[PDB]
Amino acid sequence: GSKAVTRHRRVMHFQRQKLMAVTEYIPPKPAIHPSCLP
Amino acid sequence: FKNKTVLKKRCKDCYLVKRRGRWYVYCKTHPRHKQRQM
Amino acid sequence: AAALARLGLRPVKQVRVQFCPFEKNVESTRTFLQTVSSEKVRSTNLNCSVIADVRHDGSEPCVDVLFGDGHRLIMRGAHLTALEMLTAFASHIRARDAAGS
Amino acid sequence: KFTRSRIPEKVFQASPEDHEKYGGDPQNPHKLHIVTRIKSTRRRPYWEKDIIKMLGLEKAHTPQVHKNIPSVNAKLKVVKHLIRIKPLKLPQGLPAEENMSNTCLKSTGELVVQWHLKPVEQ
Amino acid sequence: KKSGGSSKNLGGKSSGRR
Amino acid sequence: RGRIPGRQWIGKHRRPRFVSLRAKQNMIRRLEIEAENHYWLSM
Amino acid sequence: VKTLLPVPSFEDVSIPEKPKLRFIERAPLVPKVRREPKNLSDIRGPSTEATEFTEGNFAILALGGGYLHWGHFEMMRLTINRSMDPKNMFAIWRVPAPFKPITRKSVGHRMGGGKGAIDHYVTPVKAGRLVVEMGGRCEFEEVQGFLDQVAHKLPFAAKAVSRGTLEKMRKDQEERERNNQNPWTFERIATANMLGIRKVLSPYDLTHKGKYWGKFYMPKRV
RNA sequence: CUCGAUGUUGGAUCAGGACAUCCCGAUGGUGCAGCCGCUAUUAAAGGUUCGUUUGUUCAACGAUUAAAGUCCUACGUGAUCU
RNA sequence: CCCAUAGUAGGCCUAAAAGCAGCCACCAAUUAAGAAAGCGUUCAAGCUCAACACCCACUACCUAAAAAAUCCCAAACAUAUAA
RNA sequence: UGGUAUAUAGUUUAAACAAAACUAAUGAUUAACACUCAUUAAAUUAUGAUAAUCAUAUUUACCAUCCA
Ligand code: FES
Ligand SMILES: [K+]
Ligand SMILES: [K+]
Ligand SMILES: [K+]
Ligand SMILES: [Mg+2]
Ligand SMILES: [Mg+2]
Ligand SMILES: [Mg+2]
Ligand SMILES: [Mg+2]
Ligand SMILES: [Mg+2]
Ligand SMILES: [Mg+2]
Ligand SMILES: [Mg+2]
Ligand SMILES: [Mg+2]
Ligand SMILES: [Mg+2]
Ligand SMILES: [Mg+2]
Ligand SMILES: [Mg+2]
Ligand SMILES: [Mg+2]
Ligand SMILES: [Mg+2]
Ligand SMILES: [Mg+2]
Ligand SMILES: [Mg+2]
Ligand SMILES: [Mg+2]
Ligand SMILES: [Mg+2]
Ligand SMILES: [Mg+2]
Ligand SMILES: [Zn+2]
Repeated sequence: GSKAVTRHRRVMHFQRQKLMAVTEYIPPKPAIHPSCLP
Repeated sequence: FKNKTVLKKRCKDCYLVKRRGRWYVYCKTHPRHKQRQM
Repeated sequence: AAALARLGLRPVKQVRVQFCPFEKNVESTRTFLQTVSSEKVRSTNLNCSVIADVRHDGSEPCVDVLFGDGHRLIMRGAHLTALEMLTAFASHIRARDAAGS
Repeated sequence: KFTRSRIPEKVFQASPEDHEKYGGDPQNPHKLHIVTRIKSTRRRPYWEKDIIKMLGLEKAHTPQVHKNIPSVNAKLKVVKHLIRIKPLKLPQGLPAEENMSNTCLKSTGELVVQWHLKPVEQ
Repeated sequence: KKSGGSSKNLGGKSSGRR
Repeated sequence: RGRIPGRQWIGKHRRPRFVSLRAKQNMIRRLEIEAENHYWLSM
Repeated sequence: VKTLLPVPSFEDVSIPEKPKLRFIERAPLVPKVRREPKNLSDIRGPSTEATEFTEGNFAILALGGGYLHWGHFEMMRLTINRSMDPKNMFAIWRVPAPFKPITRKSVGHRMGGGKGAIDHYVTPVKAGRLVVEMGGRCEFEEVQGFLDQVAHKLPFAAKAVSRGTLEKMRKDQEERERNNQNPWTFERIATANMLGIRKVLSPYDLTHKGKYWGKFYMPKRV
């Protein structure tokens, strides 16, 4: 097996991969683009 | 032409142009400044 | 200036710029005068005379160029940009240069 | 090392917003849970396999009723990721000896004391 | 095949005292 | 071409697995159930 | 009428007597005899030491974990000293000299036969640590160029920062967490063991909160 | 994996493939005058020698050639040979 | 993009140091231009930049590749209401 | 190709702040020499950093080198 700290980016367990995908930052999206308003 | 991953203008007469799907540096004053995106 | 100076005024016998400064449509013609009257452009050919005529008759501005070959170029700046006039002026210079030689 | 998980007590402190979302009353807590297993115990530590047995949740999708008390909730918290918890609602009160045999647990969590299998005349 | 060295730490095999 | 060294889903170099849209929806669907479990265990 | 603005003044600033970076030795003066375990946790997670500015206003900020051997120190020293203006600039080391011994076995040897002999020394670094700090009568734009050149040559992700840009970095990360529209966060799911997720997570993830993976720091993770 | 056997170097025979091009083709740069070179881009259709010593692969040497390429193919190939 | 005169080749050191090998100062003429930010000259010349004028450049200020050996490798598709 | 060592007057040779040896010149000595003695002249492979110690490439020495 591989150690917890590696030189390459270690592959994540799929459950963890799904965790990361589901918890990604979602920025606040305004209803109307601010550039389209006075 | 020398292949370069990072294109840099080497004099004031160097100009960046995108041709055939890749970026080139052309220079008429110093033809040695010619670069091709790698 | 530099762009026009690089070509030179070898085949230009005389350049005459006529405009009415009090009018509101002379900005383009006056900008043309500033470019052609530059020290660099004039230095290319010392036999070419740049003549600036200031009139208050109310007529529209005009630019008259006389080449050594005898052909003339009349550019009316009432509805022309300085860049357009300079571009046409340079083209005729190139044409009259090859003809004479 | 993988070990049992201590859940911070703050996780189980409902905010005013939660009461609006789920519709519970903090001053009138429900008496009984409806607990259903919805997730396998395979690939789970042995201590979670054991508590599912203690709660009678060996068969999935089979509702079991449990008391809403600290000791029971302590077991439910260990397997909260394997089950679905809903409050038991008694719209017509508790079943009586007369209507013991005419009850039905609906999917809404309401235990009705009459099951006529007839359309509503209303 | 290279000839290897040996460990210089002996002892240290005591069992737990319970 | 395109071989994965050794066995596909173990070891240092593995076949990359990607998270589909429905895999995300499946996880979020179960997160909502557990979030509600927390609520009913609070009273 | 192009509008001029007041130029910043550095009259209060004072340059130390030794502005240039001092020499870092390959190994400690007294060689270590006891061989140490690998202890990779010393480059894992956020840094707790040397995270704040001290004397200067500019520095190189670590964005990952890694070990600095003597070769790196020479690259940093020669590049900064050659590029800096000694009269108006001063630089100090924000990392200790190589002190952790690294063992190596003889070439071609088999597994076993005891631990290897000490070969060289390294300096462990964690993400968020200032590696070199610069100051003096200069602006960030003056030193940003050669500081970024040094940062690119380090064995870990790094970037030249200043007192202003470092504070803006931290404020942006705090704002992203506050305005995040995703109702689900790695912290909430991990600390509550939702879905039994802790069966695939490390005990360190309770404090790392998905921002660190091995020695790598993920700045866009909230 | 194979020891109720997957015969072990170099050579002969016949070669399939890669291109990170030795020669031949087409281009950019040059501290490219020209003749020769150096470096890079593109190109794998075709070609890539004969000898003395050594079992040798290599290496050295002699005489040549537009060139005497680098690799993989169970360090290709012994139910074809040596 | 446009444009560039001048106390003056500041003093010092130096065979020579003229904005630009080093050391010190870094003041002043012109509405405007650093005792000079980058090239250049044996030293000078010479070409730019920061100035003025003209005048809406009405700048992004996050980075950036690819090569192997029998023969690429499902076919395809940006449009009809989340099931 | 690969590492391991390598360098000091003109030469020869310990050691780096430069010691002796020979050759060179000068004196003392002899009738004149040689010998001897004294004195003088005379050097650290050159490049970058630590500040005089590690590197850097050279330099020549030194062993290493299909395979079954
Ligand atoms: S689309 Fe509304 S401002 Fe451009
Ligand atoms: K694998
Ligand atoms: K790096
Ligand atoms: K066998
Ligand atoms: Mg492990
Ligand atoms: Mg013990
Ligand atoms: Mg024991
Ligand atoms: Mg496989
Ligand atoms: Mg058999
Ligand atoms: Mg063939
Ligand atoms: Mg090719
Ligand atoms: Mg061929
Ligand atoms: Mg074979
Ligand atoms: Mg036979
Ligand atoms: Mg066979
Ligand atoms: Mg002056
Ligand atoms: Mg002077
Ligand atoms: Mg001077
Ligand atoms: Mg000048
Ligand atoms: Mg000079
Ligand atoms: Mg300017
Ligand atoms: Mg005598
Ligand atoms: Zn150029």
